[PDB]
Amino acid sequence: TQFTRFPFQPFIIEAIKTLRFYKPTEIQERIIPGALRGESMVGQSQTGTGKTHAYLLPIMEKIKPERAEVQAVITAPTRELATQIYHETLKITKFCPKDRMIVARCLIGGTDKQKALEKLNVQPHIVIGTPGRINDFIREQALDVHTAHILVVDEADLMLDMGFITDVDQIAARMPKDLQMLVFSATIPEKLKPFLKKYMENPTFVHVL
Repeated sequence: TQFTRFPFQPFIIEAIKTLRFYKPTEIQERIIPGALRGESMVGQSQTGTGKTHAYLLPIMEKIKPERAEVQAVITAPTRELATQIYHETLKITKFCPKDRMIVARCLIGGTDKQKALEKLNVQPHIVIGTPGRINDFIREQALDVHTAHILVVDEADLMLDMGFITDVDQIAARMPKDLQMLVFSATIPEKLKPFLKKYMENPTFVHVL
C-alpha cells in the first residue's frame, strides 16, 4: 500500500489495505495532506468512494476516541448517498482498537415508522446524514454539533438543487467559528458561492479534471 505516504495510524493503514486500496487517487492525493493540516477545502470531483475516502480517512485520523462527543458531521443530499458514506465509514471503524472505538451513526429518516426507530443513545463521534434530518436532531435537542470541528458537505451542487443548502447553513451555523469545512461538488453553481464565502476564508481548492 502507498497510503503510507500519509501519516495515518496503523489501524487506518490496515483498513486501507482491507479496502484493497494500493495507490491513492488524485482526489485523495490532493486532499488528504491538507485535510490533515486542518484546512478548509473545496474539491471538485465526480462522486465516488475514492473521493469519499479523501475525506473519511483524514477525518478518522483525527477523531479522539476518548471523547464521546460529535467530532465530525457529514452531510449528503439523499438518503442513499448518506448510506453509502456510512458503509465506507464502518469499513474503517471496524478496525479501531477495542479501547479506542469510533462510533458513527447515519441519520436519514424515511417513513414515520422508520424515523421513530432512529434514535441517539450516545453522541456519536461521527454523524452522517441528510441536512434536514440532522437538523431535526438538533432541533429536538438530541444532538450537539457544537463539539464538532469538522463539517463535510458532499455532492454540494446537488444539495443546492434540492433546496437543502439552507439546512446545511443552519447546521454549520451551530458549529464552532473555527470550523474546518470540506466541500465536495462535481460543479460550483453561482447560487453556491455565498455559502462558501460565508464559512470559508482562504480555503484550498482542488479540481481533478
